[PDB]
Amino acid sequence: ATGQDRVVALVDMDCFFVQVEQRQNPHLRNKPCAVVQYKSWKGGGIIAVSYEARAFGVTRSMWADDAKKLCPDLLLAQVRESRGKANLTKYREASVEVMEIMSRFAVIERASIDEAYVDLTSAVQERLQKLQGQPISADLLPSTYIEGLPQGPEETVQKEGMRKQGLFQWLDSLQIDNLTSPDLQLTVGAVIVEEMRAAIERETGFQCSAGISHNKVLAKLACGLNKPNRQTLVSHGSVPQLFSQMPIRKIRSLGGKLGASVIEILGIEYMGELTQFTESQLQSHFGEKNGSWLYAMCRGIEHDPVKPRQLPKTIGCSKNFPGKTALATREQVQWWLLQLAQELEERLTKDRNDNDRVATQLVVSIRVQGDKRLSSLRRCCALTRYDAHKMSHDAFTVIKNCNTSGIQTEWSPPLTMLFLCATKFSAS
DNA sequence: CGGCTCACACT
DNA sequence: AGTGTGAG
Ligand SMILES: Nc1ccn([C@H]2C[C@H](O)[C@@H](COP(=O)(O)NP(=O)(O)OP(=O)(O)O)O2)c(=O)n1
Ligand SMILES: [Mg+2]
Ligand SMILES: [Mg+2]
Repeated sequence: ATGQDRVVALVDMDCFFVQVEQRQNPHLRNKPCAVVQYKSWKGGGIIAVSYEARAFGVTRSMWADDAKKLCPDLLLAQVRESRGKANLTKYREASVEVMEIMSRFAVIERASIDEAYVDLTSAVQERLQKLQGQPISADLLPSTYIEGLPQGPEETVQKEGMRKQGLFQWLDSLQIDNLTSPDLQLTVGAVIVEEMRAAIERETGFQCSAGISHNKVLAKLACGLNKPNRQTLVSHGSVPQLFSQMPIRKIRSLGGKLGASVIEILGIEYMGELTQFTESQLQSHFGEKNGSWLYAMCRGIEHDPVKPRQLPKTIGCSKNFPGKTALATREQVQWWLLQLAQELEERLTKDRNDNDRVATQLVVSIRVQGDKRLSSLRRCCALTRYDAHKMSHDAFTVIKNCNTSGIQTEWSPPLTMLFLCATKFSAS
């Protein structure tokens, strides 16, 4: 079991929110640009950054005023604001454009607003059959990188030169006659991804990057290797060298506490080092599921299927009221619950029309001042009507007990966060 | 005051 | 049903 059974691709839009703004606002194109929200506080928080802007060191989770210091000419596009909160509708709609195009080629799993996993196994089989021993031209893979290539013995000075040489080595090595071979399958998968990315760009004007491999983790990792506007094929064989110097945190789901735990407990830095441990050893340290996943993953093997899901399982609205802005009155809490409910209602109504389904559960989450937990309390009630007033009213009923204060016209402790989430969808 | 938004494991 | 982790 070499985990070479599937052909999986992860496609991620390059600086997605920026591209959406750049398409709509042509003046932003091919310039250091960022997308920000909530301009009032420090010029707004940057949530997307063009590659021209990244050259100046501008990053996500950076204040616009600070970004300006690094990049004086940085152009900014503001996230739409509705009812006192950021509205992401344009980006969701832009996302739908991309997802629908991708869906034409194969079943997709919407991993995020700007990326999706594709299981191309079946599509590859069909493509392999359509061409009988047809040699795969380099022209079919104009933006493809083969990780780990070129290897061995002035063209390579340029990145395009390196890409070509690597591709040539790979293609020269490829034997068409073996329809079964995983490398061949990955290659054909890459050809389809080229087509998928060309279609996306032609039809949306959005550029994207892609990773092609035998699983989701490798595909996602591969995608990031040659961003932007490029796709990378990571073969099973490329894994040992790739993982040998690959920081553990870089593997998906290893970015947080578990990753640090793996590093600290095992005293290792790289993904490859995990191979020297028995599955039982890994299981003992990190649990049954994690241990087995780690044992297989460090060998480039993962079995997490590409879920056939294009739609979010939940629709959520929330707002932060940090520090001084915390809501300390009942009226204040009710008004904000209403604003969140109103946006939620609009999105829910659209969802029902577009997707033939209804949310049956309303989830309410709040944060009181002095908690470092993202959520202080979680509570749920039935969502029976797509009405903002009822939903906000119900949400308030569910969380009204949290209010310590006797006066009751005041709210204590003050709420630093309000969250409304529609869940438990059903067909209709 | 890196904000808003999802998915999912564990209990 | 609720809490926490991880991600984008
Ligand atoms: N913390 C984050 C991460 C992403 N996003 C949004 C903005 C991003 O443009 C979009 C996609 O996330 P992302 O793929 O990780 N980064 P982005 O697409 O902007 O650039 P790339 O590095 O992928 O090329 O989700 C966000 O709002 N908050
Ligand atoms: Mg992206
Ligand atoms: Mg992404």
